[PDB]
Amino acid sequence: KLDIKKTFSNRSDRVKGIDFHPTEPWVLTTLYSGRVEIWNYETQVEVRSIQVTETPVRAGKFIARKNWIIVGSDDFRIRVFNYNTGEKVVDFEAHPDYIRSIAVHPTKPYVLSGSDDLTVKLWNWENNWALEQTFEGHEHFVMCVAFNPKDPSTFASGCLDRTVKVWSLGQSTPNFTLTTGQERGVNYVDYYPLPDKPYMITASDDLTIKIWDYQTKSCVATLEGHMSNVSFAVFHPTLPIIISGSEDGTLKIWNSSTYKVEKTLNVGLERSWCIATHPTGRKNYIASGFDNGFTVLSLG
Amino acid sequence: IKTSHDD
Repeated sequence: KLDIKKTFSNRSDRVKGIDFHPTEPWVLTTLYSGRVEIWNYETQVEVRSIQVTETPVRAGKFIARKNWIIVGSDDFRIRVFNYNTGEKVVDFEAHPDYIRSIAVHPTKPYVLSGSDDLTVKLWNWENNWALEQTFEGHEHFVMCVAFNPKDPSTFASGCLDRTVKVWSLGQSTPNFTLTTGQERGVNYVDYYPLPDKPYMITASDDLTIKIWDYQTKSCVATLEGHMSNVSFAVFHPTLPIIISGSEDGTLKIWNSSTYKVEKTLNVGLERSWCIATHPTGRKNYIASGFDNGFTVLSLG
Repeated sequence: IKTSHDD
């Protein structure tokens, strides 16, 4: 089964955000230099690239049903571009501080942004990008936001305050706050996508990855072996693996039942910052962004 | 001032 092949890797300035298009063979990268790139990874030619700002662009996602990309940067701004025409759809100050993470609701016209200003904000693109809600409660930088794909009326925020908070749209306090015991904070949070386990996963500067049952709040497992900050850890949408990446320069693939490491990849691009998985498992593609560029891998 | 996680 596991048969990793290097589909396309290119050098660039540090890749902070990365995302797959669901129906075109494209990957978006958002760089520390303010540039973003959309690559066709099958032909190895750029679809479109934009010098968005001079500040780091830490977050970026496709919104394929609108033909957009949405990005967020340290100059405080969210910007949306039509990837077919290059048109800048909107450009607004979202937070008075860095933007760490953006999530897009799977069906509704909502975007979440998580920020160093201690908040998550919800924006509605059918209401002229209005701020519809600010979720307050975290006490340090909000590093990651993610909808629960099985119930996207709720979402998780991971924060340097050592907690994950799970919230309901339209309600002002968390449904619960998860004390992770990851004392250097939480850099990333992700949901297992399938209905048989109510699992979430967190990654930390404390070198650990933890699996949580979000119904009981118990820690199911702690995955150890990275040697520097763990930037992300995710469940794959079709394969029984977890994929993590670290400032130690490695990606790690772990068995999602036994929680034992299956493969460590020394990609050769220095520190790893971000991850994406092809949302339908096409060619088992994954992509990760690093200090010195990105790589698109086929797992099988 | 950015207290941490500037990279």
